Amino acid sequence: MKTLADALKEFEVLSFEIDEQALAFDVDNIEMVIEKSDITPVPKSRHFVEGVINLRGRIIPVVNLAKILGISFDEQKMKSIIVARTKDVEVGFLVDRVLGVLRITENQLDLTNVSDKFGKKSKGLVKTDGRLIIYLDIDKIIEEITVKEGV
Repeated sequence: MKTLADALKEFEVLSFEIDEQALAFDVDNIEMVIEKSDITPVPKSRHFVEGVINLRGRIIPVVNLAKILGISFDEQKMKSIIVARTKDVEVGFLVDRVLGVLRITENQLDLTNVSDKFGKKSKGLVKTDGRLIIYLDIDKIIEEITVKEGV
């Protein structure tokens, strides 16, 4: 651990492909990517949560942030799944092909995180090396995961 902390130009993150455009989640919260499909089909009940799974005496809910957010995504090339711990919530997001480690630059954060690049349902839009990508620290997306109920 650096501890001293300094500079905030580049940043490591979790990333996957999303209908031609790239997408990344603050690898800090993101635990690891898991390969699976058609999770918890009969136990349906809600709507957002596509599935769930029991493990280590704790069930985790898998949803599609790309759905909560929107993006080009539309369950077209979806295949891989992602896990993320959030305020005692082991959340999950299914994607197409997750590249994993990503060299995302984050000019957003500096004083205490601030950017409306795509703060419609997350932190915001990301861009690097003349390439388009979506980025989020699962903060607003998770917040909605819990308070989803409302209509």
